[PDB]
This record gives sequence, structure tokens and C-alpha cells, in this order.
Amino acid sequence: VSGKTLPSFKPYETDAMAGGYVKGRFYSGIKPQEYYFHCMAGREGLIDTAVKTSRSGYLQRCLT
Amino acid sequence: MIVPVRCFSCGKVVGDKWESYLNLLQEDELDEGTALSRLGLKRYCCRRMILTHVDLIEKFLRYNPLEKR
Amino acid sequence: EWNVEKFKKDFEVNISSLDAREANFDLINIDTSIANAFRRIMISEVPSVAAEYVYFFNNTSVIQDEVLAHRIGLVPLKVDPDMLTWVDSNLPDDEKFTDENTIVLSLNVKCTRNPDAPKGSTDPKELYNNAHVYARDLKFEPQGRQSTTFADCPVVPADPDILLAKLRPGQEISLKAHCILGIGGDHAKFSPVSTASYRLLPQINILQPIKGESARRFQKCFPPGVIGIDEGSDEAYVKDARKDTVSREVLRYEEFADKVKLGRVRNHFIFNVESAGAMTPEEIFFKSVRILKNKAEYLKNCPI
Amino acid sequence: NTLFDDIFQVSEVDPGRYNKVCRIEAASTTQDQCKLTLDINVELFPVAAQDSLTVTIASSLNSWRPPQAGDRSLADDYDYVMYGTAYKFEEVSKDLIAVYYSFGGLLMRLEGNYRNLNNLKQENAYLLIRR
Amino acid sequence: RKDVPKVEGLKLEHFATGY
Amino acid sequence: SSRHGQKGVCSRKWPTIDMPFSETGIQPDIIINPHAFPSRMTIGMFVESLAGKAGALHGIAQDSTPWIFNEDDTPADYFGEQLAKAGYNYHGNEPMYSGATGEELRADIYVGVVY
Amino acid sequence: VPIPGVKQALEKKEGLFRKHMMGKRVNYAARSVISPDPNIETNEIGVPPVFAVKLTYPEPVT
Amino acid sequence: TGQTPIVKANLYDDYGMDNFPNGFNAVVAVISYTGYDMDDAMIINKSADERGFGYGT
Amino acid sequence: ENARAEALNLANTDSQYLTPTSGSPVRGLIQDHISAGVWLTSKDSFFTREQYQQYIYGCIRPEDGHTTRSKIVTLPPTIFKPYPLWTGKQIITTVLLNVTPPDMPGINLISKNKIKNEYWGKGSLENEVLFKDGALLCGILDKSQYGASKYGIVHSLHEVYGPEVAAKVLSVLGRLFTNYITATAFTCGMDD
Amino acid sequence: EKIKLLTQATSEDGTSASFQIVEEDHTLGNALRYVIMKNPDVEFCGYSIPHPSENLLNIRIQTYGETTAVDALQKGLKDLMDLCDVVESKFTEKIKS
Ligand SMILES: [Zn+2]
Repeated sequence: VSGKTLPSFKPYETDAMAGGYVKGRFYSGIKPQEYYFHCMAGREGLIDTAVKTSRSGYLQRCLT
Repeated sequence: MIVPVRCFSCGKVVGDKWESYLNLLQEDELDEGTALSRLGLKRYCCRRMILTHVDLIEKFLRYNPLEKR
Repeated sequence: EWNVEKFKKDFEVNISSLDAREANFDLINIDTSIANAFRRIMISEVPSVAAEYVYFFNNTSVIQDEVLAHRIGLVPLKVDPDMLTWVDSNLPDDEKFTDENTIVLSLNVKCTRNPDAPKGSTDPKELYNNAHVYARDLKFEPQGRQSTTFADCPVVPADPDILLAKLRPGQEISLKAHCILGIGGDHAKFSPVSTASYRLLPQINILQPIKGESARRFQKCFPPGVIGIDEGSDEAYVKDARKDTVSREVLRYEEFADKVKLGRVRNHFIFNVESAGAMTPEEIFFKSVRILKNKAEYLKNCPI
Repeated sequence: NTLFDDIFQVSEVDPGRYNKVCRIEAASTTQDQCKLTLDINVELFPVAAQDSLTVTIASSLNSWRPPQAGDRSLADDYDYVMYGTAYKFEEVSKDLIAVYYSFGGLLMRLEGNYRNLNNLKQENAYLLIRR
Repeated sequence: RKDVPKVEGLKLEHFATGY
Repeated sequence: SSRHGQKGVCSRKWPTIDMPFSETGIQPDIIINPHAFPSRMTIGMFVESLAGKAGALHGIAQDSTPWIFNEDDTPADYFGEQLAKAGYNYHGNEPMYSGATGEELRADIYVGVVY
Repeated sequence: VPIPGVKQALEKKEGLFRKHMMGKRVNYAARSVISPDPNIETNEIGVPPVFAVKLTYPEPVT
Repeated sequence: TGQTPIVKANLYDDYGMDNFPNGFNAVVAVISYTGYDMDDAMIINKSADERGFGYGT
Repeated sequence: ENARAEALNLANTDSQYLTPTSGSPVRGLIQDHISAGVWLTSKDSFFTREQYQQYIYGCIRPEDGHTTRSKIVTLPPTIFKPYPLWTGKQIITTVLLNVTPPDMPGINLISKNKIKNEYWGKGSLENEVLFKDGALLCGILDKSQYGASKYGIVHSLHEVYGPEVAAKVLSVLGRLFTNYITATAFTCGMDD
Repeated sequence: EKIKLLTQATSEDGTSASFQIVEEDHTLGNALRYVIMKNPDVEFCGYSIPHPSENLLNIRIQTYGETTAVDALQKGLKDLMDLCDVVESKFTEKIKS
């Protein structure tokens, strides 16, 4: 709500790295801010997959 | 918990070396690599076996069910 | 055409080093098939002796009984395997154990606290009596006719200093382990070699001359005794190829990315056999050859 | 029996992420339009640019058996001999055809007129190369 | 930020078999 | 399971005579596939292999706290220098021979020690 | 806490129709972890010895 | 039988987790050689397994 | 016997090569056999008489019914001088020739794979595969020709000899790329 | 017993046959295949392990005629014995020296 994307980034920052755009690569490692953003995205993916596993069950059983 | 008789990867006996390794490390300022070199272990499969033994049997023995404490 | 004579004319052995424990010889102009066959027969099918069927009377030690049985069966025994024969399966287990194929290793120990225990003494070598059980404690005892056969042989572990179990006062171990013949392919405790492997002789094809300081660094890429500088003409030549371990540090430098090729001769193996203490590596290789020969012979003479 | 024969002048040799084999960019010095493009493993028949090579295609060398004592064939007169089956006869233009020969992958394309390429068919055909 | 400290005084460990 | 989420059931107790071996004369006790890495994208496993080999060779211990490196001091380079100083390959590759065919493999195999 | 009634005994997923008529536990059926084996034909499966001495099939003698 | 990790974090010693070793330092070969490990499987050494690799009760 | 014959003819894993979702293939080797194919069917790979024959026998084993001629058949070596060499594409060709029933034309197939020409270098034509009379002549085998991809060699073997022969081709290639990958192993590391 | 050729692939002239061997693996299969391939009379060789967990080995030798896979296998085994003998004799001589 303060406009910060993270504690380190300044409020309302015009910057790709602030806006979740990570410039690192897995070969030379990712900085902690990018690590936090990537953890957020990976967890979101896991939650979406967990929901999508059961979303189609009722549809398929009702059709069949 | 106690030093294994034979190295897993190869078979070179490292179980007659734990006390020798501890003595070499404590009596002198011998680094672990030097001690493992002097102890007959030159391949890393043997070297890690004595570099990375915990010897938890010491903590295990301090609970004797046949001795007043 | 390949013939036995055309192979005997070219095959050769160069025993570079020897010892009662570790050999390092060369097999030259032999096929990788046969060299690998020797290596695998050596590491698996060469018989040896180690305790298999333990008997436990008491074990109050911290070490689990099966863990101690595994540690005891692991330890090598300075026994020539040819002194005792093979054990049976269909025979009754009360009668399968003879005096010609079984070795009994008792181990009776009782840790007791030292009454003259010094103050400030942390090292357990003073506070307890027989706290540590070493493989030296495994004491061979003859059975039946073993007295007049194994008299000169002092049956001891090939290492008497391997640690078996650490005790505490009151705790006791009392066991008898029966030793028999076995092979490595059955269980890894019968493998008579700590290692047995080869490596083809590295080849360093220098295509363009390396002169000046360039040869000075080109030498530093390889182990110190592989490349040398010629006395008169400052250049690089391959001094001793065997001394080289193929690390390809040259290939990381572009100035040598086209002046050298790291090939490898395909018929020149460098064996390195380390006995586990039971026998000697020259005899290990000898029995590996004999096992391969007897195996081929048994296949040949076995009726079809 | 022979089906084709010539001598060729190499122009370009392309490594192309291939430790052994290479592609031959050639321009024959007899015909104004006879061209070759063959892949060979230079670990057996090494070739460099602006070098001269001989090419001959034979319907036979007189099932397969390795060479034995007292055997002769057309291969004795050349260095590199390869087996391949023609698979794609092409019609380029007037008095101009192309033939594609793949020798277990090592595709060879031959360009020129049918005044010389006529005897080539779509069947098994040996290839032979000499300096 | 100074780089990771280097473990100095490192010698050659791997010698070919027989050496 | 490795410490990087590379779980997997043991599929066969491969006999040591059939295991691949290297010039030094060691069969690795754990064989894992390389194809687990592209989709899973764990360079941590590779660098742990490198650091483990380097540490066991030099007798020392390797720290692995995140973000101690940068994009100018790659851990690959660091453990490669520590392997080159020990005599092994800078890229961690150990030239192995197949324990069945006896022939040397096509290219040097990535080996190391991991927890 | 309220005791199940007859309607509640066959109503829902854990009722009677779905839990005991559409899908039932069955005899002569095993289960175990799977492992790979590239040395069996693609229309085959690796049966452990312990199942092979337990699963059976009544063959009328002829 | 447990082993200390060579590749340990700095906090493996601040919290003192050497008292409960959860594993061992295994020689891992990133190699496609046997065919018995493609999707997610892995292969142990039979000899190493027979020398006490990962044993437990 | 009713259920035995049911599972053996209507539900057995060979009779379900494709799925009725869209009629696309669902079976085929997956990762390491594919990456080994990119190497054995590479143009740069040759194999001597012994290595070729060993690969073919280990893949086939006529004593287990993988053949059709009651005796293993062979192919002419690509190279005759200085010494007889073969090619990986010839290995695939003879594998097909040994599994495919006799007196039946081989699969004259034209398709492509997942590998662009410019990766192999200038003048390369490996993007397309040119099968003929039961012989592979251009391009390389890939995931696109065995796995989760359509219009491949195994798909056409299915389309031409039913699903049974395609199943046996899957099995035989599984035993071929396996025994091969033991000899020339596949790895990855920091250098890659 | 230990060695029995399979009638399913044997031929009446005997020039082609397949052998199934117990308690063997590459350690003998590869060496025997090499030695048999050294015979210029035979065309096909190579060995296959049916299933690793079973101690079995298969050797198939297709000759060019006038001989048998039986006698080709015998010749290969005898050549293996002689090769081991020359290795042993050279090793013993170099031990003496
Ligand atoms: Zn070791």
C-alpha cells in the first residue's frame, strides 16, 4: 500500500528489477530480491496446479 | 555412529584410521588434507570417509543402562 | 589375420612398480575386451575368506547386533583362500561346517571402569578397561585338524587396528564368527582388492612447434613430469606420457586450441591393483587370469 | 562396370560441427557445368581446398563379405570407396540434371548435363575417390 | 563487496596411478 | 533425495563390475540422469557436485550460504580453479570408462560428491 | 453426533451407491511402487516374486 | 551411519546439527549410462550398498 | 477367460498407441533414448563391423522372436577402404529391416524433426528425414520420430503394419538406444 | 546345464545357432565375442544380456558356411584359453625379470 514492491525498493519505483523483472540467470545466481519474486511466482504456480488438479474432476464426472 | 570398516566406493579400509586421524589432527597443526594424505587416502572416495565421520557413538555411550550416574 | 602367435608377438607387460599390497603394471597391445575381462574377474570372481555366519551369546554394547555382525564380516583376514575349501548348501547346517573350510573367530570382551581413574581424565583409554574393541581382539582358534595345518599361519585380520565397537563399563560382547570362502560378486566383503582398474595411456599429439615462453606455459598445463623443454632448441616435447592425468587444461587456452591434440592410445592399459590384505596383487592378477582360463575351459568341455 | 568418371577440383571445405566428416564444394575443370557436393569423413580421406580429386561410380566391383586372400575389385585404383543408393533424380533444366546419392547419410549431389550423367540409374552404386 | 576469500596454499592432489 | 528436490526411488543395485569407472579407479555410488536437470533447472546440484569434489580433494569444507557470490565471481569458476589446482578437470568432468564395454565413453563424465 | 439414518446411509459419496456399488474393493489385486525396466517388452510389467507367490488363478485341470 | 556434509551452510555449525546426521556424502555421476534412471529414478552402487551405504534400522 | 481375452485384445497397451482425444500418438520413448538418437543418427557417427553387429544383436535377439527371417540379416558397409565402417543411419535401417516383416516395401517416409538446419552448419540438410525402402537416408531421428509427436517413423510403422509392429519397434529401439548409451554415455555439466 | 544352444534359432545345417549361457555376463561375453570376431570364417557375432537381474548371456554366431557355430564357439574358447596362457607366461617371465 505504501507503493513499495519490496522493503529495499523505493516507493513507486520506475525500474524493471523492482517490477519483478529479474535480470539474473540460474548460472550466476539470482539476487535476493529476484529470489523473493521468483519464490512468489513459483508458489503461485504450485497453488494454481493444486486447484487445477481438482477443478476438472467434477466436470468430467458430470459429463460422464 | 562408528567408523566404517571399508570405504563404500572402493573398499580401501578406513576403519583402522580414525584414532590415527584424530591424533594427527590434535597433536600437531596438521590440516585435514595433510592428515588424510599421510594416512594412506589419496582418492576423494576414501578422503571424504574420514574427513566426514561424525563418531556419534560418543554421544551414544553417555547413556549407560548399567552404571550409576 | 589375428592369430595366437601374432598376438604373442606384440603383447607385452611392463611391471612399473610392485609391493605386497599395491601393483602398477602395464598391459600393451591387448584388446580392451580382455583387459576389462581381467579387471572384472579380478574385482569380483577371485575368491577370498571373510566371516559370514556369526553366533552371538551376549551383546550389551551400544552397537546393534546386526551392525556388529556386518562390521565383523567386513574385516579382511590374512588367510590364503587355498588353505580351505568351499561350503555346502544342501548339507545340514549342523554338519556343513568342517575343519577344512571354516574359521572360527571368538571375541569375548567386558569393559570395566579403571579404579585408578585420574582426575580430569577425558580420554577413555584411562577411565575404562577394554572400552575399545579392536580387530586384534578377534582371536582365531584351531578346530580339530587345524592344529597341525594352520600352526605356522598366525591367523589375524589383515588390519589388526580396525575399530569394531566402543564399550562402557558393564557392557559385554561374546560372539563366534564362522568364516568361509566366497566371491566378490556375491557380497562386497569377499572382494580381495581395495581397487582394481586401468586407464589407457594418454597421448599428446603436438602438431605445431611450441617455442619460447609459450612452451614454458604449455608445460605447466600438464603434470610437472609430462612435458619438457628441449635443451638446445627451445621447444616442447612429450617427456613422460604416463605421468599425465587427462585434465584438458590446455584446451581452456585458445593459443593451444589448435596447436595440440589430446588423443589416447587404445591398446595400452595401465593397471593398478591394490590388495585388501588377503593376498598380493601379482597373485591376484595371476588368479584372475587362471579364473578366466578355467571359465573358458569349463564352457568348452561342458557337454552341449 | 563403370557408370561415371571424372576428375574434380576442390574449392571449399566446411567444418560444420563435424569432427570427422566434411562437405566438398567442388568445380570440375572439364565441363563448364559439372559440379559435385559430397560428404566424406576426412579422418580416412583427408582433403583440403584447391586440391584435386578423382571420382568414379561403378554399378559393381568385379551378400557382402570382408576382403580375403586373392580378391580384386575396382577399389584398388582409388583411396576412398563408399556405397550408396540413388534416391532422387532431379531435372534441373535443358541439358542439365542433378542426382542425389546418400551413402548412409553422407549425401552426394552431382550436377551437370545428361551427356555424361545418363548412365546413372536409381539403384545401388559404389563411389570411388582417388587423389 | 569483496569476492569470496580464496583458499590459498593449495597443492596438486591428483597424481596418476603408480605416481 | 539430494538436497535440491531431486528425489527419486532407487531402481537397481548396480553391481560394481557393471558400474562405470574412471582413471582413478572409483565407481560412483550414486548414478542420476542428466535429463532431470533441464526441466528442473537446479544448477545448485551441479555446483554442489563441483564443491564436494573440490572439498574432498583438498580435505576442506565448502560453505554454501546463498548470495555469497556475484555475477563476476562464478562458483563454477571458483570450484574449477580449486579442481585445477588439485589436478582434476576445471569443468568437473572425469574421463570415465564403461564397466561393460571397457571402452572409454564419448566425452568426459560429470562426477562429484554430494550429500 | 446425530446418529446416521437410513437416508444418510446411502445418500452421498460415502453413502452406499457410490461407496459400495459403483466402486468396490476387490480380491486378487495387488499394489506396489513402480520402477523402470527398459529390458521388458513394452507390453509387459515387472511382477515381483512376492506377488507371484500370492496372486493366483483357478485353472480347471484338463 | 551418518556423515557430515562437505557442502554445508555456515549455519550447519551455528545451530549444531552435527548431532543428527541425516545422510552421507555420495559420489554422484550425472551420467546416462544404464537406462534404469530416466524420469526420476536413480541407481545406487551394489557394492557400496553392501559396504553399509545408507543402512538403517 | 472372458476378462483375460478382454484385456488382451481391447485394452492391452499395444492396441492403444494413439488416444481418441485427437488421434495423436501417446506412446514412444521419452528423454534419454531421444538424446541418444540425436547422437547415433548423427552424420558424424560411424561404427565398425564389431560394434555394429554387437548393437544389432543386442537390440534384436532373434531367439526371442524379434526377427522375421529365422536368421539375422545384414547390410553392406558404407565404407570399403581403408577398412569396413558402418553408419548409425545404417544401424537404424537394419533394425527396421530386421523387425519389419519380409516381402513388404519399407516405409517411404518424408517428414522433419525439431532441429533446424543452421545448427549443423552451412549446407546442412538435416532438418528433413528421407526414409526409403526401409532405409534412413537424410536428417536425424529425434523426439519427432518417436514420442509425443505425430507423423514420425513409428507412427508410419503403426499406420502400415498395425500397432503390433510399432510396439515391437518401440521395444527394439528401447533396447537399442540403451545398450548404445552404455558404450557412449551422455552427460551434462557446468561447461554446457 | 551351464551351456545349451536354443533349438528355436538353430539351423539344420548348423551354420547359425544361438547359445544361452548361465552364470555369465559381459565379463565372458565381450571377450568371447571379440575372439570369435577374430575368426574370418564367421559373419555375425555380438552378445546380448536378456535381463540383467537374471544371470544369463546369449551368444549368436552366424558363419559363412562349411563350418558350424558349435565349432566356431569351440575355436573361440580355445583361443581365449591360449590368450590367457600367453598373458600368464609373459607376466610370470616379467616377474622373474
Ligand atoms: Zn575409497
